[PDB]
Amino acid sequence: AERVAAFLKNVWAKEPVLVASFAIAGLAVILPTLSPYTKYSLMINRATPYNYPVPLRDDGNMPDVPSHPQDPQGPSLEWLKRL
Amino acid sequence: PGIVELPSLEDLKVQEVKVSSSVLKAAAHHYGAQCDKPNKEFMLCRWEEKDPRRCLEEGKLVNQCALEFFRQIKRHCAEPFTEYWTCIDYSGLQLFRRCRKQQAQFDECVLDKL
Amino acid sequence: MSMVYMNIMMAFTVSLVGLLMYRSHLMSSLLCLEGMMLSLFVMAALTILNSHFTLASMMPIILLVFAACEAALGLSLLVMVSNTYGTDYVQNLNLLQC
Amino acid sequence: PFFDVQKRLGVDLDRWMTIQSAEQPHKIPSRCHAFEKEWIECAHGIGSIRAEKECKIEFEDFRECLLRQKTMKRLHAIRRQREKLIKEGKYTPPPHHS
Amino acid sequence: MFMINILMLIIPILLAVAFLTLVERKVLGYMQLRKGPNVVGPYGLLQPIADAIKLFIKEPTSSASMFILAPIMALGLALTMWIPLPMPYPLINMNLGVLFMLAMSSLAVYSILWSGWASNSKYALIGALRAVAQTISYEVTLAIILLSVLLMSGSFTLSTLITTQEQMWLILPAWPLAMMWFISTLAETNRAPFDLFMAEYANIIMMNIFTAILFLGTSHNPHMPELYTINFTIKSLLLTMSFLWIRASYPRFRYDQLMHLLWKNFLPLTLALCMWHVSLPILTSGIPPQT
Amino acid sequence: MWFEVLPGIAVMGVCLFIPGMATARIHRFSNGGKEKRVAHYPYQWYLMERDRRVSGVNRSYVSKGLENID
Amino acid sequence: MNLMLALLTNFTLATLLVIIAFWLPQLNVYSEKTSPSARLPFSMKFFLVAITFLLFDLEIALLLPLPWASQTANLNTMLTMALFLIILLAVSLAYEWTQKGLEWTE
Amino acid sequence: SMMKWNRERRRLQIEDFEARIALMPLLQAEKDRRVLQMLRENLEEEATVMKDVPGWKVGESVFHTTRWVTPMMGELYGLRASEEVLSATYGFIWYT
Amino acid sequence: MNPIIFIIILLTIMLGTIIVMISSHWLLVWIGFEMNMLAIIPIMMKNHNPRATEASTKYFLTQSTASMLLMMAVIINLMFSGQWTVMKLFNPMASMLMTMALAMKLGMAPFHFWVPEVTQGIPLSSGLILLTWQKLAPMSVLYQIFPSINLNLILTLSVLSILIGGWGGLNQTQLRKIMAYSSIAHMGWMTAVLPYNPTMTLLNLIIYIIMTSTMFTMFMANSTTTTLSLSHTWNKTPIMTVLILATLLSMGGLPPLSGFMPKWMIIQEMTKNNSIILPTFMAITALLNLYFYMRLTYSTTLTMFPSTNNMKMKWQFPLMKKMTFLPTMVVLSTMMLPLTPMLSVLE
Amino acid sequence: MMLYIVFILSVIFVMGFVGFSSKPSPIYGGLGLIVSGGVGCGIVLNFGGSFLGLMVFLIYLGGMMVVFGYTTAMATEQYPEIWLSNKAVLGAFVTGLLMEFFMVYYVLKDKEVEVVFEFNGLGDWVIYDTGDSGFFSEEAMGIAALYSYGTWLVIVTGWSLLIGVVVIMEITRGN
Ligand SMILES: CCCCCCCCCCCCCCCCCC(=O)OC[C@H](COP(=O)(O)OCCN)OC(=O)CCCCCCCCCCCCCCCCC
Ligand SMILES: CCCCCCCCCCCCCCCCCC(=O)OC[C@H](COP(=O)(O)OCCN)OC(=O)CCCCCCCCCCCCCCCCC
Repeated sequence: AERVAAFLKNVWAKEPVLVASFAIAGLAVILPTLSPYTKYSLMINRATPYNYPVPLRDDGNMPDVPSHPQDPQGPSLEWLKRL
Repeated sequence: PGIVELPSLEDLKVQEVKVSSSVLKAAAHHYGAQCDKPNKEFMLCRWEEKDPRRCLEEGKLVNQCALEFFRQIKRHCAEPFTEYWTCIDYSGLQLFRRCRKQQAQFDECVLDKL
Repeated sequence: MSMVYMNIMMAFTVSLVGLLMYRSHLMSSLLCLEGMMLSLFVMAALTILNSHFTLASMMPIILLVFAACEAALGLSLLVMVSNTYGTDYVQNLNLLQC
Repeated sequence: PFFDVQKRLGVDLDRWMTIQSAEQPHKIPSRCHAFEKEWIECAHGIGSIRAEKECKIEFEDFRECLLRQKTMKRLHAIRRQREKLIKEGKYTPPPHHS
Repeated sequence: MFMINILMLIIPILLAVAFLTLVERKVLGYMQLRKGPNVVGPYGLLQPIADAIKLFIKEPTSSASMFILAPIMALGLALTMWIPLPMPYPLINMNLGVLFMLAMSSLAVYSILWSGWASNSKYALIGALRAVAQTISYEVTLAIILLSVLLMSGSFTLSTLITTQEQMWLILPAWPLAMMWFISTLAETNRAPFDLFMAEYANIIMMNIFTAILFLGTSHNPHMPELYTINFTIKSLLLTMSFLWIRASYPRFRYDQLMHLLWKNFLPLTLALCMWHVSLPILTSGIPPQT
Repeated sequence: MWFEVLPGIAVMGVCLFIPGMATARIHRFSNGGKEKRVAHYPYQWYLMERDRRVSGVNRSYVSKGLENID
Repeated sequence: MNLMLALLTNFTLATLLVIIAFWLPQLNVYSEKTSPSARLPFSMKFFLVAITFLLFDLEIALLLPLPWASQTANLNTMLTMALFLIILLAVSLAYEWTQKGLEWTE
Repeated sequence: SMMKWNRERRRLQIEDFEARIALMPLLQAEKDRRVLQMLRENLEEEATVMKDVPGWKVGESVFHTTRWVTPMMGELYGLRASEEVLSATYGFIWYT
Repeated sequence: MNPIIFIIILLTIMLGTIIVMISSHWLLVWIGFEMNMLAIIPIMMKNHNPRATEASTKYFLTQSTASMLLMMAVIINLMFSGQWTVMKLFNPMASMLMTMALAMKLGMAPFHFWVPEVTQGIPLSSGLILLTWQKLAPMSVLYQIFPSINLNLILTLSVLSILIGGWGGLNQTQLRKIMAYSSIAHMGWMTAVLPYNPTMTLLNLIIYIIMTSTMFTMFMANSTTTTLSLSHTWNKTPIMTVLILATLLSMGGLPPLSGFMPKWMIIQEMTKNNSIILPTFMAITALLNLYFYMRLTYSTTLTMFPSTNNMKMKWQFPLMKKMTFLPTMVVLSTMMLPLTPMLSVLE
Repeated sequence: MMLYIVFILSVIFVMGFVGFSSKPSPIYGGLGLIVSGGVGCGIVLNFGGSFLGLMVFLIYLGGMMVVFGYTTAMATEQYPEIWLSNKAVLGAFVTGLLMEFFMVYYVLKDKEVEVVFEFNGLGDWVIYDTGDSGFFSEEAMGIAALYSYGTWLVIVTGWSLLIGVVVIMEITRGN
């Protein structure tokens, strides 16, 4: 509208410090939801191994669990190197 | 209550891996790919059994695979490895990223001789 | 129990008696109320840290925030008492006897 | 709880921190995890009146891990006896232990 | 060997503070079109010695104890602030070095309270209470600003700020924070235009050393640690010189105005930028490592 | 002139330079000419405590390599 | 030990430099110099400023673990609770601001 | 720039953590042999010191369960030099 | 207060209590008490006078002492059980500390001295919250820890409270003093039956709140705070004197009024456990409460005290106070005895 | 002797408590609480609580006790009293130190004392843990869990602090 651009133009003239603060805080709240890279933050936190990776007893029907750390099976960090 | 069972000193003996922590750090990546099988059996034992006594044999094979690993290096790649872990040992944090050249020389050495 | 507990429990008791045995300054009693909190902070932190109860590690912090928030309220009352009488003496707060 | 809202709504407000055998950050265990795990599993569902007699053994073991009173008593006896023989020169610590 | 190290830290600090007084008087003089000390020793280099001797032989309270505690607390805590500083290696390597400095800096407000209390003058006391209110008010923005910076660093370790700025100074991503930090240090050290002696001037150097580390990180080469020290020293010296520069060029604030400068400008903006810097690493996928 | 202010700055610059220079040189003098080992976490302390035992002289900054293997 | 040694030196050196500074002057033996309720009064504004500092300082302690909190896999909850704490830190200030708690006119 | 550098630092930490994971089995095995050896050593001097005490059983547990319990610092270093106990107890906390 | 702020402060008083009632964690119980105390201090000061400040300070010191003992009992319990669940405590010293902390928070004798003074020092509306809503949170904790409470301690406190409350009220002419001592005496009944049947502790809590709210609501309608000012009521609102008589007779436990119901059910629960002496002593001692209630009815409803000339000017104006739920409250306070079996809804 | 640093630190903890509990002028009262607070942080540090110990300095000492001394200076006598110059203040100090010294004597001599609870005087180190080589601080991970696990704790703690501000402005307005 135009009743609002005159409001914003008034605070920008009388209280520039607060207009900046309310602009930065809105960006902080909003941008994380709209960013396509927020998913990589969860993955990178999930990819960091703090504990020992305890192996699974190989009963005989665990096809996708690798037998060796260098085997093709299991999750990979290929996206992390390119990212 | 019963008597806490303890294996005697004779059973606890084994040849140690008497190399410093920076030597282990420098070989750690190759070490984890060469000695994975005995290493993972020991750790499966420990988590399953929850008892250091019930996994004393498996822990001796960890040393045996580790000692053999360090002889493979001492027979073919001693100098590139000595030059590499001496760079790691200098840093207070033992950082990998400070010794990428010496790490490289060590990698072609093992990828050709082993 | 361990030996250090003897003194942390001794300190809570000391500040409890100090709290219940007033003198004149109302400020001197609020400090006894904060010595009690300090002892309970240390007692809790030793228990939680020694037992490795990880998620309880934040209990001492919460206990420290709320008790300080309480002390802020207590000091405010002391200041309002000081306004009415010019001193924080506890013997001036005896109107409600009748 | 007086009003068991959490179970009705299926929302966890504070149960995550009530015991130390629960899920911890980075799967960090507490020092008495196995002892508390047993006592809870022994005592579960039977009521506290029953659990005061049918889980007594587990609860003693958990209380021994928690405060380690009996372990310290056994250690003081050995320390007391050992130093006595050192006082009378009957015993000498080995190469190690010295 | 450690005792030498602690001595090799304290004594240079006292000498540096002694000759900071000289630099202050000459730098202010030349900005005022005069010279400053150039008679006591060549180029005035003996002026600090003359002042010191004269001060300690000059002829010299409500609470005798507090009149002794106040100088010790300020002097003891001013020196303690230097023990974790990576220059490039700290004297005491702490995992919570940043947190340690906020804690010790907070205790500095006690000497102000005790010295005012021990004076015995009602007038002296209220002057101390005004100084205590200024300090704690501006400790709020120091803590929040510092927290916003540490979200790009990843820990409380002071040597990790060296690694954080391996490619680029934090002043570029955080210049709005560096601005409010720099003013807050002046207010925290009660320097002009917020002035409404050994320990005082030791803090001034230490806060500017801490500023160089926080915002103007110097590259460290482990094989040549001395280069970091030289570059590090130059950055802190110029930051300290800018305190002198600022003092010469401005009038003083009123007391209510500097309270308003924080409670109504820095804090509202410092809060928003804290929100911004919590969100930014998450949305950009640039969260720093925890170790 | 302004450059007559430099000598005072030179004395400050040297003074603030010594603490860092002394610490770095003392650390290497006390650690066989290497950086002082940093142990912020138990894992680093554990490796530092193992280095002390392995060294054979009770000093964690003496390193042992393949010359101890056989 | 190192930290305790450093603190002991710092506060021992301060103590020495303080006592001798109290005693070196009496070397001169200067001539004797003949120089023969409970509220200041205090203003409620200088009390509120201290209390507002305390309450904001408490809410800062809640934020200090933020650098470590960003390392969790539950980042959506962490971010929501972090922005919640800072916003209520702003809400408190806005209440102070609009009720003249931040004034100095009497 | 901060984003690019911080990503690179996360990758280095993953490599740093992975070197530890490769070495944890070997350190875990030696830790087990040191704990049991220390416990076995303590049991011997317990037998000698407490031989003459009537009613004593050597190596008796204080627990009803026959499960393995991690010993506390008192059980391991309960008969050793104060220098070794001090380093094992407070060494990490007092370092730097 | 600004009305919006007043509402928020009241909802924080309620929020703190609810946090205690829904929490399964001891820290959240402590937090609820801390939050609750924080928000109630404002409404006690809201008229700003030396008496309101003295009441708020005496309240703050008493409640703060109780919370530190509660936290101390919570930490001792953690040391001996390694858990935080709100349930029976696992150490007798923890139980003594918690029981005394809750006794102090309730104002039970001998931790009673603050109740008459703090209540007299605040407004009637604030006093209503102090003597009614404030009992819920401590009571709901006693409800859950009772299997570990020391019987001699809980019964010792209860008997002391029934004596102190009964005797203290005999010497009072201030309505807020009378209500405070009535509150102390009634707390003694709720904790006497707690070791035997916690349900009858809730029954007596509910009915005591309903009758206490009715009294305060009726005192607030005419702004009467002394015995003699209440004795003018017959000459302004004659209806109010009848309701005051009925409620006071109900609080006395006289059949067939609702206040007889809790005392009836507690005597039944105590004799089932072969407690004959204690309920007999308790019931007789409660006659003290009936006496200084009966005194109030004499000067209010059963006689006509002298009036004043200026009372004629009041006849021309109507009551404008809200008197919320007063018609419902007075009918629950007097006519509920026939529905006594409905107490099972609290099981 | 350093092996009982935690016990020695806790003895000074109690002496500082006897300090302000005997209740001298509220200015030495605040000095004793500062010394105990600092000594109390030392105990927490030696148990692995680096962050908890530093939160004591930053918040308790540099926040709460600063406001105490500030408030004390604005409304309390202004003139202190020579510590122990008053009979009651001195009588309680000696009484406390006598019981503090008697507890210390019987626990160290007998390696055990019994007051309400049973206390064992073998040392504090004997209960320390003998197993950890994780590459993180457990304290920090526990505290950092507040934002993930403790959504409910943060909400109520945040509300109480906001309400504290609102409450404290009402209390002091005077109308
Ligand atoms: C917007 C999100 C999307 C972003 C995209 C970009 C768009 C930007 C648009 C932003 C528009 C915001 C407009 C807000 C203007 C501020 C309101 C105002 O006019 O306040 C004026 C008033 C002045 O006060 P004063 O100077 O003392 O009195 C007058 C003397 N002549 O002061 C007052 O009335 C008192 C108010 C004080 C409280 C304001 C500051 C909040 C507290 C600090 C936290 C700052 C961060 C914000 C937190 C909110 C949640 C995010
Ligand atoms: C339900 C099952 C259980 C059964 C138990 C019995 C329950 C009954 C009590 C429940 C509550 C109901 C209260 C009844 C109120 C009666 C009010 C009334 O009848 O009028 C009072 C009268 C009116 O006064 P006025 O304002 O002048 O109106 C005149 C009209 N133009 O005002 C006057 O004129 C002044 C009266 C003088 C004072 C007389 C005192 C005696 C009153 C006796 C009635 C109260 C008895 C309560 C005890 C129960 C009895 C068993």
